[PDB]
Amino acid sequence: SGFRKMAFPSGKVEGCMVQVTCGTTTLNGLWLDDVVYCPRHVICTSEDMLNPNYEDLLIRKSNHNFLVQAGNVQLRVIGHSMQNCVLKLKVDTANPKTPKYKFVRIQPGQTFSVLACYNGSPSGVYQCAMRPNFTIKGSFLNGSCGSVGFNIDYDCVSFCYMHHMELPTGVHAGTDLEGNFYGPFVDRQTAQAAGTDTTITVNVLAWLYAAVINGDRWFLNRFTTTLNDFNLVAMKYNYEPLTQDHVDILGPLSAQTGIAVLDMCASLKELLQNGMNGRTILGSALLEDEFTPFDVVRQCSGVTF
Amino acid sequence: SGFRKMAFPSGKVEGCMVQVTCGTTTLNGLWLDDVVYCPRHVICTSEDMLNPNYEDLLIRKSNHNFLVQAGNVQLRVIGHSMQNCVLKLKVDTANPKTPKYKFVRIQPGQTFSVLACYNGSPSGVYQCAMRPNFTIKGSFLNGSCGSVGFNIDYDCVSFCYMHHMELPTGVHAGTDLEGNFYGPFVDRQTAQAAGTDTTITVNVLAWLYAAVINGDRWFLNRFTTTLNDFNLVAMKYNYEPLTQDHVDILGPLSAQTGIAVLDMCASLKELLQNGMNGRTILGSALLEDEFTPFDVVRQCSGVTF
Ligand SMILES: *C(=O)[C@H](C[C@@H]1CCNC1=O)NC(=O)[C@H](CC(C)C)NC(=O)[C@@H](NC(=O)C(F)(F)F)C(C)(C)C
Ligand SMILES: *C(=O)[C@H](C[C@@H]1CCNC1=O)NC(=O)[C@H](CC(C)C)NC(=O)[C@@H](NC(=O)C(F)(F)F)C(C)(C)C
Repeated sequence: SGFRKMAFPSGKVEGCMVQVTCGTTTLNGLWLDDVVYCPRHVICTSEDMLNPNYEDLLIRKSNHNFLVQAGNVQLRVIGHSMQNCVLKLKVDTANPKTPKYKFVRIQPGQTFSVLACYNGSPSGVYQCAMRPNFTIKGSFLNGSCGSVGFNIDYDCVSFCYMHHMELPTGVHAGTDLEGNFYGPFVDRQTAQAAGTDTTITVNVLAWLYAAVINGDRWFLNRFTTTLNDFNLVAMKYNYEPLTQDHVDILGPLSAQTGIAVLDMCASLKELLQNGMNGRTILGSALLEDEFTPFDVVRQCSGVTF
Repeated sequence: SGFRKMAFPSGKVEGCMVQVTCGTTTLNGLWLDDVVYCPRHVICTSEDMLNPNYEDLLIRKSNHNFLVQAGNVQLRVIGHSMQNCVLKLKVDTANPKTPKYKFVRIQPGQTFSVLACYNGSPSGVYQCAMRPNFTIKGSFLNGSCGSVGFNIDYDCVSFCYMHHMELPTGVHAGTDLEGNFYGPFVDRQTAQAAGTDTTITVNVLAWLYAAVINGDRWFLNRFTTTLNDFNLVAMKYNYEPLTQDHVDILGPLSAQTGIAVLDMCASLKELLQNGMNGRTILGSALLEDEFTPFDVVRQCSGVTF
């Protein structure tokens, strides 16, 4: 037992991280087969970054201007193209460590692990959620761009995020591996703000189920509620509406514990209306919304990769 | 910016995990050079585990009774011995993925990453602290034993923990890689309790420094205090005493922010006496003590491996 914020093992992703330098700017790249993927602002100088015209900047660069290194070894670039906000650097060597992989665009509320890297080398791994406002609450410094977020299923790495920037409240924004941003954000240094966030209701419920599995049961009351009535209260506290789809996804946890989803909703409704009166749930004094229902099942059933 | 609970990249440790089966019991092993390290209770049946005599149980086993698998590949065992609470299985093949490594016994208050595995395969990675009562707050299920905790320095993996058991409050206990338990615990299934824990004061202070680096500054007051006076208040709230050694270790963070350690202690003293009045620090409603001063510097300065 016990319940922790767990990241995926990072080994399969570690074997794909490279360093990309163009002129004076250096960031991380993702090396899969014979293509290196990296953020397109590697071709900017500091002054370019206020309002860059990337198509123009890139037309002035050739293959040899891109210095790609895997550890010590330099990889020779033999082609390049721009896909939305990412660079695709074709190299003369296929990465022998390339895992079975896919590129996915995740949905708000879904979690992934970030492998934070600098100069092509990994610094740490941590679990993140795509927030409803299309940011993530990460930990990123200068040079971290090109770091990627991922999920693993069996042997397959689903890449879903590549890091590009940091927004005014210390939140972070990026793209899928096709270079399309999550959210209304653009890769230029002008004033940009995240929209107001909301709490991921389905994930809070999953986490309450995780607490019951671990024997933290004080918050369960004797009531039930309708889906419509619960959502009326969730609205007032800045929680996303709960859908039948969400209810269906909580099915396995509900069946395992014998607590109907709407009974759990009744208990959550009380927590929202009454607070926690100084108590904790799974060690936390606030309700946690960065565990999906799958995350809870993976961790409480020991799914391996 | 941003501050997250960060684990070390797990790739170097992933390459060493194997599955060890003896009779009907299966758990994880650590394969370094031509030796597999695993918990000694792999040789017990369920009934043995109430009060096992391991020296007796092991005298009745030979090399071939140990089935060691690295992925699909079975490794042939050519020797075996018991060192305290661990088994040392000599195999006829040296692990080609063996990283540069050391075996360390960490101190209470120090952090490490756990790579949780089942059947020799990794399930997740998370950061842990050795508590003052010599437990860790982990997430472990049946079959997780043999999972290891580690730190990385440059290229060197310092292994410091191997998992053995779970104590009544959902806390976990284990050994160093020499088979010696952290704490007064024994690997047998009889009633055992952790002693009362305490809060790691030096780590809370490090985390408050991390908050200032990230611009969360509301809790800084205008006061200072003596080391003796602070520790008088820490005692009453179940915090470890702060030593000059701890003060010296907070030096880099103090110098970086320009806040003397004893000024920080004054602010911590107020938090303890007054609470947080509904506010959060770095997103947390409770004070966090599982970040060492090094952890804060690594993450805020982007140390890579
Ligand atoms: C790439 O390594 C960095 C990662 C940043 C640095 C601080 N923490 C991070 O997550 N990305 C940038 O420096 C990025 C380059 C642009 C060309 C996209 N710029 C920013 O993140 C800036 N943000 C903005 O201007 C804002 F988000 F629009 F507000 C700052 C001001 C440098 C953070
Ligand atoms: C090895 O895979 C497991 C890991 C356990 C299982 C539940 N979560 C874990 O961390 N270790 C054991 O099953 C262990 C075997 C003994 C021979 C050491 N036994 C225990 O952890 C038991 N604990 C105790 O009897 C106690 F800690 F002394 F109280 C339980 C009751 C199975 C947890």
